[PDB]
Amino acid sequence: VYSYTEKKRIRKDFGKRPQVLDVPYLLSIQLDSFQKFIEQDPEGQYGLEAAFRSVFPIQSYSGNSELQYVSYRLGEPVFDVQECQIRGVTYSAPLRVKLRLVIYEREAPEGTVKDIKEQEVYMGEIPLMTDNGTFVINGTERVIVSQLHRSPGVFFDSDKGKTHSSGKVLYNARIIPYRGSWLDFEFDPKDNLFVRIDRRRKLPATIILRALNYTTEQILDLFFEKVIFEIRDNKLQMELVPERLRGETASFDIEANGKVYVEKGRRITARHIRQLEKDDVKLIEVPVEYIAGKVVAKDYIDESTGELICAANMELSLDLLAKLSQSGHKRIETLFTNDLDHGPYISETLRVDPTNDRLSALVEIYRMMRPGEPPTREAAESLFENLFFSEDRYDLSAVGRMKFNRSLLREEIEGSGILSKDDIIDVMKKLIDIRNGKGEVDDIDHLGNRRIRSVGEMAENQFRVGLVRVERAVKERLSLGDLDTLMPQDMINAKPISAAVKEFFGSSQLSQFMDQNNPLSEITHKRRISALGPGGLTRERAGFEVRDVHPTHYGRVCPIETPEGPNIGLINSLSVYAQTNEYGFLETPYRKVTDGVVTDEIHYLSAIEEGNYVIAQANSNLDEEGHFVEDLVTCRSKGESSLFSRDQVDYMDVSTQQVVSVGASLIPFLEHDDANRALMGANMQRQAVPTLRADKPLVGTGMERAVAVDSGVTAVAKRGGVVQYVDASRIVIKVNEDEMYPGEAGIDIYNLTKYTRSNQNTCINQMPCVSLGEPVERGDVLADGPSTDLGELALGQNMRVAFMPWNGYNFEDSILVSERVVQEDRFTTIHIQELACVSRDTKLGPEEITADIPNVGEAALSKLDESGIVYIGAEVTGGDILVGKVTPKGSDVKDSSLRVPNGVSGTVIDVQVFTRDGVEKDKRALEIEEMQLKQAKKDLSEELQILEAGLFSRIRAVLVAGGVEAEKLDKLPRDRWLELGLTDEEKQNQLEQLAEQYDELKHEFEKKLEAKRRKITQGDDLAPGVLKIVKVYLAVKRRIQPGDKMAGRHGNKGVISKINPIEDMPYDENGTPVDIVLNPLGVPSRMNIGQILETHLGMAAKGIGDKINAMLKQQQEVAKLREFIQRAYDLGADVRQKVDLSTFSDEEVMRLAENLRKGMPIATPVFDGAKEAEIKELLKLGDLPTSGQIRLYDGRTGEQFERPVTVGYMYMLKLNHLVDDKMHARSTGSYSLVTQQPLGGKAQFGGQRFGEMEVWALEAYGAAYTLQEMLTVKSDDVNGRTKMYKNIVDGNHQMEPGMPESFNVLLKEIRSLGINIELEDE
Amino acid sequence: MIKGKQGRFRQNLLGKRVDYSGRSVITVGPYLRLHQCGLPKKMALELFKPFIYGKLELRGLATTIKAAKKMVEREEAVVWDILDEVIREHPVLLNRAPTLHRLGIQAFEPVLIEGKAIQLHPLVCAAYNADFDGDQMAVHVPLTLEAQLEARALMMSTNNILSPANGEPIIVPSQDVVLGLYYMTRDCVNAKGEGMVLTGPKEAERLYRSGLASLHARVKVRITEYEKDANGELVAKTSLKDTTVGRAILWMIVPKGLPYSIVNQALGKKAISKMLNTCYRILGLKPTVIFADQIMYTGFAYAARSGASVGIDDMVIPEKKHEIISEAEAEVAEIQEQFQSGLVTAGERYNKVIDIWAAANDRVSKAMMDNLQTETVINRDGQEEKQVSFNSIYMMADSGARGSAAQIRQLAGMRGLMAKPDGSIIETPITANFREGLNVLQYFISTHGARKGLADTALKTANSGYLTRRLVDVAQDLVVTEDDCGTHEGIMMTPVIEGGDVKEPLRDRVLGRVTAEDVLKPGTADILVPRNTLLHEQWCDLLEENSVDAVKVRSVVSCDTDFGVCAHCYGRDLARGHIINKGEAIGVIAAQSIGEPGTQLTMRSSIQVKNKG
DNA sequence: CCCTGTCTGGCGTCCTCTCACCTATGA
DNA sequence: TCATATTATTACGCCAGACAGGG
Ligand SMILES: [Zn+2]
Repeated sequence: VYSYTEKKRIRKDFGKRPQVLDVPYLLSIQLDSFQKFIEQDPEGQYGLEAAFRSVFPIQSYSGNSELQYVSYRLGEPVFDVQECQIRGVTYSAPLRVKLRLVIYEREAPEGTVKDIKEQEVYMGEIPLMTDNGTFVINGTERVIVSQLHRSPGVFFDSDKGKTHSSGKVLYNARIIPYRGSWLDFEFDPKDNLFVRIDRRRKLPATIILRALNYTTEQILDLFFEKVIFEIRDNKLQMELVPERLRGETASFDIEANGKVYVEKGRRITARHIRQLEKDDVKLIEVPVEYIAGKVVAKDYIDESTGELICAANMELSLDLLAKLSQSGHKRIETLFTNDLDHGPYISETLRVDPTNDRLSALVEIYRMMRPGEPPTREAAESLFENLFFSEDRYDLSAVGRMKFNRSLLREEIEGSGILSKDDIIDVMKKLIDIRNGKGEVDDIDHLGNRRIRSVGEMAENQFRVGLVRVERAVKERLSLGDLDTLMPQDMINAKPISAAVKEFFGSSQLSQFMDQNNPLSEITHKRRISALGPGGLTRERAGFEVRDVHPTHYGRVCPIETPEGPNIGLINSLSVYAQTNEYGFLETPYRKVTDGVVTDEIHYLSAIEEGNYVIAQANSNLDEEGHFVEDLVTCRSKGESSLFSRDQVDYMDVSTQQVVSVGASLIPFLEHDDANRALMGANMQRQAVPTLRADKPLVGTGMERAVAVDSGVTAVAKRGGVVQYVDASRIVIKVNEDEMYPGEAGIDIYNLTKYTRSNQNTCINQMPCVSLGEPVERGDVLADGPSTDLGELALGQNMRVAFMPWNGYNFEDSILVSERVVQEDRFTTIHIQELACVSRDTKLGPEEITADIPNVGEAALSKLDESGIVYIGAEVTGGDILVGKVTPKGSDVKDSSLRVPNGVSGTVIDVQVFTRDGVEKDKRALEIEEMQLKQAKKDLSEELQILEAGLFSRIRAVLVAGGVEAEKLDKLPRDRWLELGLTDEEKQNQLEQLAEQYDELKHEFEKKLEAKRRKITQGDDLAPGVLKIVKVYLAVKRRIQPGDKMAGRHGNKGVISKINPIEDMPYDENGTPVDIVLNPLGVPSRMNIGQILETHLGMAAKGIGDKINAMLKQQQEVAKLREFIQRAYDLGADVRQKVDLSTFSDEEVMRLAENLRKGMPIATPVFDGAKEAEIKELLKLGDLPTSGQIRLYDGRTGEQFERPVTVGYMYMLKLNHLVDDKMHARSTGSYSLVTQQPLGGKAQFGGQRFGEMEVWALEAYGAAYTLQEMLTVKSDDVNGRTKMYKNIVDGNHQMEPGMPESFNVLLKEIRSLGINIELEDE
Repeated sequence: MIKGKQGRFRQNLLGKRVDYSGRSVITVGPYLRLHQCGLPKKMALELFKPFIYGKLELRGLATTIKAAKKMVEREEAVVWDILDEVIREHPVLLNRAPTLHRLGIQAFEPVLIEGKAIQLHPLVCAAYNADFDGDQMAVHVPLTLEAQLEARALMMSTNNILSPANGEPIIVPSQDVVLGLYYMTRDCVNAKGEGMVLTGPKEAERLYRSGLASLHARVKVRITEYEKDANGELVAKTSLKDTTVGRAILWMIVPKGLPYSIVNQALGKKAISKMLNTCYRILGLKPTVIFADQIMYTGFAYAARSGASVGIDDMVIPEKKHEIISEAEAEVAEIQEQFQSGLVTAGERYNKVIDIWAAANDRVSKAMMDNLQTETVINRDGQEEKQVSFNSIYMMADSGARGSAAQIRQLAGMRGLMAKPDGSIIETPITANFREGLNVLQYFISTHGARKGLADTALKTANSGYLTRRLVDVAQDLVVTEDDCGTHEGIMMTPVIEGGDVKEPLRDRVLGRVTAEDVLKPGTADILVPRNTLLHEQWCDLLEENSVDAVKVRSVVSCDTDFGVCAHCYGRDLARGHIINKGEAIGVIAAQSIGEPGTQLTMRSSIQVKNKG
């Protein structure tokens, strides 16, 4: 079964693997994020409720008043989106917050407040999101791009080689909070442990332990295990668990139980450890040279004399043993400092530490953090207890606590946001374990360690900044609060929240201007994952590995769609199937594989889960049950693509598109292209201009439908049904009854956006693709947008291309084009330019909008009215006048009248004017006022009458259970109608019900039309300051010409060189010329062989189209057409499509065959595409030669090209790098102010920067005079250039050079220091 | 305001913005002669406004300057003749935007273009590194009269036919024209007109055009080659060469002095480069300019007549490829069955797997290379006989137009063992080429390997440019300022030998450098060359005949000149045949010639004899 | 007193094109 | 409108060059 615009032109779909999961809605990142930001979500997470439950209730410092929260709301926007783009306002909503002030008496923590007050106060306006994922910030339509940043939680990084210049590795460990202070631990090459906070000075790390109220003995209890020396019969024996001897040299005689176990000299092996454990060896008598290097663990004091023997962490000598042995401390605890495993890093750090107690530790930390200003007990304790341990200024989020517990192998995943003692101690323990050998480092490119911020998270963080500023303001006003004479807007202020949130949505590194020239380009700028932005890395610094593709990108980030240039691999684009995790990570679908049978259930994984499992490949042959048909299958285990068994796998890839994105999965035959040319192909495919006549890629991938629907450029039907099709203004859809609400009778009226300006000066235009009285279903398309054709996606157009050298005109990458391409207007794109004119009151009175243009004669008053301004429409070019806008006293008049820029033509399509309340002459301003005034009422009544007509009929329709008397129901016409009684049995109050409808309709229409006139009757609506505001919309129509840039989908760039006549083209023996000749020499080097298979398969597609065009032109009854269409849709191997063609009612075969006579469209999906034998077999169904190559004659000489050439249909696109936006020349005009050199650019009429390497190139020749005029006369020296212009126009090519002006600018800037630079003797 | 990249030195005093300048997108226009370029009419009327004003005021059509500015603002019918009379002999400086060496600013004569795109002669593109994928160039106008003469006499595009970094010609025919020549001068074992005899090259082209022979059909012709064996006198020798039809047609374009054996071979790209080089060394500059143009015209014309496409059938899969892959799969199966039983170590396993996949890759490449280089087997009057193939991708590879062994290898044979960004190789290769489909994992490993290359170029270019900057600012001063420093010291140029076969011969190192003391002939105490002779090609051939050991030659670092380098201790001019002139800045051309290849460079037991002596 | 980690400064590609956005305060 | 005058983030990579520390 198919929908009704699916039976229009059903694309022949190759593809063997049955898809199990359909493509998700391609704009779901932006929409789900911003729907999380604004939503009334009780339990607080996440959203605006999290912000209000963090900041509220505010209580002042015992001020006995506590403003609390109830509920918030967003009212209607005062401007809908279209008039918002026209006017220039933000597309925002007012944020109505209920606030409840309660005020206490004296001594009321528990006492009832003395008075309350509560109001729906107004703070800020937040910009809402348009239904397509965009904002409208100041008239322009902008997009917030999702950031990719390091997750909160601990990271163990190495930096193995570069420091110390000695090959010794370090190991640092960064505890990155979501909000607050950064804490880093790091080794130094003396093997000492150092802490630093916020990249400040370096403190030896155990001072932070001494800041957490840990004595030295507790620290040594933590990071070291005790070795027990017992004072015994002789020589102070040792408890020895045999694990501690692993891998060391036996220094002494190892004997016990009257038996010599291990002698001196040999290393202790694990067999000797087994001997000591089997022989149960713990207590052995040591020599005195064994204890002479060890370190004591805890303190010991001489008991009788009452003083100290040794401090904790002290190495031992023999006389120290003579001190402690004679006192009476029988147990001696020593620190086991294994040189292999258990290193003495904490102990040597304690030897570096200049502190001894907690208080000096806090004083040293306070002198680190805030220097100069003294370190007192209260100040240092408040500093360190609010560094990490308070809920205000340090907060690992839920993501941070999950990563923090996961990297430390904790059991739980939810905990408190602040740190604790045990967390810092665990980070130090894991860092020490990594130094010892056990456990390993983390990498930063691993996408399980890399979170995504999106629109709702970033706007929520900015909103929380605004709320903490307004709570500091509320704490300010409340302690100065006098009661009861204030209500909660003398306390609260709508200014900082609105200021912060407009600061983010206006001027941020991620709220950026939408690339809008294409439905692809909109939908792939909204799905963008940037590494840049605040808190992330920069373009000009880093690096090599963060610009590189890591094995966790499989199915999360597109490997091949990243922009070439200064930021490669920072501006990654998101994959097709990849959602976003609850915590913000990238989870991608996989198919759960319990046993041999691959189950059709899906299950989402992130990169910290994808490593543990074994995940199959998308294309591994499985037949009729899910069993892998091989006994071994290529999978990947832990980022390593390897071959595993038939029955080990736990997951399989869902579909074979899922590695790449929606820009580079529209490229058919992707798997045959090179990676570089697929990158250049996707990046150019974003840049296509919408042509005037949209044309359906013959070789597509089938993802055109989802991109053209999911990007909101087409008018997808909301509720299904039929159609009324007024359409000149709007599509009117009558709704079928099942999808139709009981009240609100209701028919859907779709607004078509006709010719208007895009963000890239292209033309966004919608055209209805459904006729009158034609069924449509829910989700079906109704109006084709820019670059769409019946709901598909038509960026460029499909043309007949020959691969051959043709007389040098396609030399390096150039492209030689027939005249049949430029006669048919099949690339003639439409550009629209907005031009503003304002008459601001700079000085010496205000400027004026009058045609009475001066000095200039009967060449001003022409394309305008008698009162000034361009008169609309017209064939305006360059140097014309659009808006007469000149002042007197500025015989002292001038010409600021905004004219048409140099080189452009066009037609004035629209003139907008919300000017300084006065623009009118004696009456046009109020003349049109009456026109709109009468317009509103007309439609207002019309619509009511339209429904009235439908209701009147409905009244009679229902008039059967309560008066069906046809001759007794046609009484009053426009007066009343139904007048019958009923009583009970069946409910027929319908008449009464519909009576209310009409009654309310007229009653509401009056009010509806009452406000209409009110709105109509007005000067105009805009902001203040600016006075004369005249915007004129030209529309140039640019065709194609030698110098434009065209390109296919594979990376084959080209500058169209010669626009040949039709005759000189290479025609085949049938007679048709070829349209575009490309060059075969690009194909062996640039290894993008996919354009040839697109060429052959498009040739086969148009072969079927020519065959259907013959069978339908030379008209046959529909049996032969349905037989040939059925053969065309069966065609070859096992596919997914076949068709159910004998259910197309003998007319939907014919409408399909009317829409196929330009070529049968073929879906070649991304990595499961059409094989070559099917291309040959499809070329045999059409009557074309199997090789793909036709013999071609030459249009010049009439004689055959030897060795037959390739002709086919490639889908070639026109990129928006047009040659009459690049052509520029300058002889003489205006310059800058500071310098005497020419200005730069094209919009400024400026000259070429003759840069540094061109000066070196002229020095490389003997061009001393060319360089002398190149930097003195042509550029800078003012006397030289005026003398040169007069010398040229006299006929004397001679320069009088002088000295450059910018060098005298250099002399004054150097001399304006204390520097006396001069110019010496003659 | 002083320091930095955007101070006054680097932004307003060393580089300035410039009037009488323009900029637009380039395109080909192959009808041009190589001293002229196409320049649009709109840019031409804007750049030449004062010359047009002066011309209009000379005729007497107008009076005041205003009238002339209204005339060209309206663009009447008479200013286009004025424009063709200000263009005619007035060169312009075309400039591609990343100018690295001095061949990136060249002066042309304009030919006016209906259009909006600069038409640029194709051979000159290999100097600018200019393809036509959206490039842009700037035009500058030499205003004064000394600058017009410097554009014609120093910077003209006919004057830059040798790269200043070496002796190699920079107007080498790039890509379409070598395919047209390689298809033209070739042969096949049977065609129309096999083994017929022709009375000249004129009727060879007449037999090709009328339709009686083929472009490659072996034939005895009678050609008259002019060998100039006397002292400046050209002696005619006429003979019958067993050659083809295409070699005679290409002999109609060769100038007089070159011998016929320069076209008798198959003419790839190295052969056409040394054809233009021998023409420049024998017949000088003007026949080499006109012969470079005639090469380009006949290459484009017969490449158009060739119809040399590319198809899907042209990439011939080896029939032996699948059995090679199965033998490699059996070998990795044996190694992993030893790995389950623990007989071998892990590093030796990884080394054995990379070794057998390298061996299988080389065998697949040899299978496809035999299957492409001699696939054509056509009979002539009897049994079969083999020849080199006319496969399209093989002529695009063998001609040296575009393609190598590696790229044609990746389109037919397996595309090797791609490496992960860890730097170590991946033990499971990409056994599928591009004609067969890559599946998902293989394309992802390919994207590892290609993203690393794009990141390397886009970060390598900054270090390459900063290296050229440091080099031209250490050089910056050094000007050829004498004619002889009057010394006897100079470095000892030997051929360099690393331990393999002799890498760079002495004729590459002592070509065009003036000897320090007089080289003794290797026999005994003979004055073979004198002590201040420039060693051009004739002297270097008389050095190679006598097998001279090593030459003590004068080097720039031994020059005794205070504040500059004398003219003998530099050497040959390198883009001029003679010695360096008194004046020509050699520090800047040297710094550009070292730093300009900075892009092409990368960024990131006992002795066994080989020969017998 | 001669090695030495450690800290501080100083580099990091040319040319071009499009767009938007610009200090608070205040009797 | 016309004088008043500066604070609560961190996440480059060498590579010279100068400086306090210590055998
Ligand atoms: Zn010298």
